[PDB]
Amino acid sequence: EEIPEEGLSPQDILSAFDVEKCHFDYAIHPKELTELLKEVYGATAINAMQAEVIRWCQNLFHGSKEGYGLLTHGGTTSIIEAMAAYVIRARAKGIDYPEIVVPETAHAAFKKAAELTGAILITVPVDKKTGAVNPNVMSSYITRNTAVMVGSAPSFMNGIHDPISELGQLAKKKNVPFHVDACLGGFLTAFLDTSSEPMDFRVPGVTSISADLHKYGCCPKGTSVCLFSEDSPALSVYAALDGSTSGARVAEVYATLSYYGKNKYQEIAKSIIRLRNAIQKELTALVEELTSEDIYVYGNPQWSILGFRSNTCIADELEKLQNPDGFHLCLTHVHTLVGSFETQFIKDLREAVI
Amino acid sequence: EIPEEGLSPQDILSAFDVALYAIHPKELTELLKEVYGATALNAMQAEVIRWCQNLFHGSKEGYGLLTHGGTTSIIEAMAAYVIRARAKGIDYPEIVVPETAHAAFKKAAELTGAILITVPVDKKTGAVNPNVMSSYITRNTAVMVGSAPSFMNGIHDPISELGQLAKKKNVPFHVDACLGGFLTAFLDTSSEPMDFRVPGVTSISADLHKYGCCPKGTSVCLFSEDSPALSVYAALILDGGARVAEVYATLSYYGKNKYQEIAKSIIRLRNAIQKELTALVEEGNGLTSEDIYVYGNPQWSILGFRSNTCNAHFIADELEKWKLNLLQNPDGFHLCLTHVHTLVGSFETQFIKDLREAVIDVK
Repeated sequence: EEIPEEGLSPQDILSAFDVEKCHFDYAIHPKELTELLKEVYGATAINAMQAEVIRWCQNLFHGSKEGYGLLTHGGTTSIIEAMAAYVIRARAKGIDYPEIVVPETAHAAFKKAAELTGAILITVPVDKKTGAVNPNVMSSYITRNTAVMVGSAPSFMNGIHDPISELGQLAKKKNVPFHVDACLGGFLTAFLDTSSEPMDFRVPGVTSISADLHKYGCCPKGTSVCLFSEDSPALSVYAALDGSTSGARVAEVYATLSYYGKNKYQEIAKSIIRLRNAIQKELTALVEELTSEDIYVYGNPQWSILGFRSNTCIADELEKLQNPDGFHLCLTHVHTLVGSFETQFIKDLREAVI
Repeated sequence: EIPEEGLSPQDILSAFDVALYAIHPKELTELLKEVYGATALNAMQAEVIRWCQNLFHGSKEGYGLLTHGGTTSIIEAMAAYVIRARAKGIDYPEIVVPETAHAAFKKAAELTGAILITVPVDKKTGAVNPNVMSSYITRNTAVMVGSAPSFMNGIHDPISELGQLAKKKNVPFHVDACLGGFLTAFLDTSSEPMDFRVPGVTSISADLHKYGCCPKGTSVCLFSEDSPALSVYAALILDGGARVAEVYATLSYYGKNKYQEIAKSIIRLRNAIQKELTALVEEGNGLTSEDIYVYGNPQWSILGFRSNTCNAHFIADELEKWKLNLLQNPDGFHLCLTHVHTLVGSFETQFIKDLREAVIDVK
């Protein structure tokens, strides 16, 4: 209830949380990584590695090194960075009350940046059949005030991405910035074959991309990256933010991306998807017997997330989501390591509806 | 450009190769090392907050934040106050600060869409006059701030009286203590309190690196129960385990006794420097306080230097023979005392004979 008036011994301290050499007398990472991180940490509590880490990420999303990116405090923050800088230009452009144009399915970290930046959040409905925003419907929402439009790739709350390449078409035609939020799916897609439908800088007029390192980059929770194009009208503002620095947190990421390697990130991604298909087949299985209507997966997801909904009545009863009530399962490396994930949770997902 | 397949640790570490400063006891660097690997990949946080609240004399029912070092903690509260300002109907919210405040505030208002209102500060006291700042408060005022102290000079603002100026005009009052926060927390300030004891104070912000001695980049932002800012958090953190851990472990390892001991030693050292410097403009032939003086009556860990015959900058540059902090606008530099300046033997006798050599050349 108070700070120890007198220091506590190291044994009694880490006893709150020894298997250790020095004598003070969810998936868990390979001990030789858990500790590789330990000794990089002890040596940072450097300029080269941040600039390198970003330029890795700028290649992960097929960007060019005339753009600009930086690290932030993880998730919402890479979204404040972009949103902030975008309404800074909008104002410096001359716009008094700029808007943020997003789909309802967008991350809750947009109302906040709007309210933070003193901006207007314009929320555009998505196709209620596919869960993806209709670019034509979004067109009915862009005026001069628009500082930036947003596409989720995918969207946190259903695992359904917007069509980035079509939204990118509408972008230039209305000549506004087009932030792609990929905080969730960024580091799962950037190791998958998105090519017939890219969601990065391979889409013309996708000035900005936000991505979170932690979940699929497998870095500790507390870092992210926000990348800007060179046509990104936001450089205007930086050329004149949020975010504070800490050298170790670069190091923990530089050491982590390197230790995993590139096609280690790939095999987790492909395994998360195989599992996603897997869960779905064991689900529509039951409907070879419970019915479509009792429970279902919303839409045709492509990645790590499976949103579940139900028109009859399941989630915090499932101990074994936003306004359309539901719950999504966010699949992850650990879900791939648990033997037979699909035919447990689904035959304990029925054990929830009953 | 990301390694095509995993590197060996041996050649990740190889890339890592693995002015004054202190070193933690090996026992502690090695403690944090172990604590890291256990938490990198709980309600200690509530504990840290609860502790920090008590270090600044607040109820457990105020609301506190662990943030990312200084400006992040400052803009966090600034945003919240400006947001409720708009939530009320002030399209143009005002942030009232003394001009000695941090440029963090200038970011914050230039980010939140607020107007920064710089209040003049007393010219050779360094502290704001409450009577002056008083007509600097309108309806459109989102929040006012008092620094404790201001980083530039080591001079703090009359928080207890700024508090009176807050209770009557009914406007949120933020105490910026990102610097002196975890030095004053361990000193006897009951005479001139600069925290939640002062009625009217709605938020304090403080950093943990420089006197809390935590690793680089954690911070506390504390709101009281009477803080209007809570309602913002009630509707919606506005900016966003291991970081919880390195703070929890560091604060625990030290404890008050070590923190208070260091704190007062830093203060005696500040007096030491001042009075060894006053005792050199001593007698003839000669040097004086026109050529270099310490500005105002600093109380804490910072000493701002000036000169009215030479140039304070060619003075600070030419004692290559110290980590000093050259200061813009009124021309000068300050020394910020930390625990490490207390470990060396009689810091003040040798810094000053370096400081005389520094002025002899410059004159």
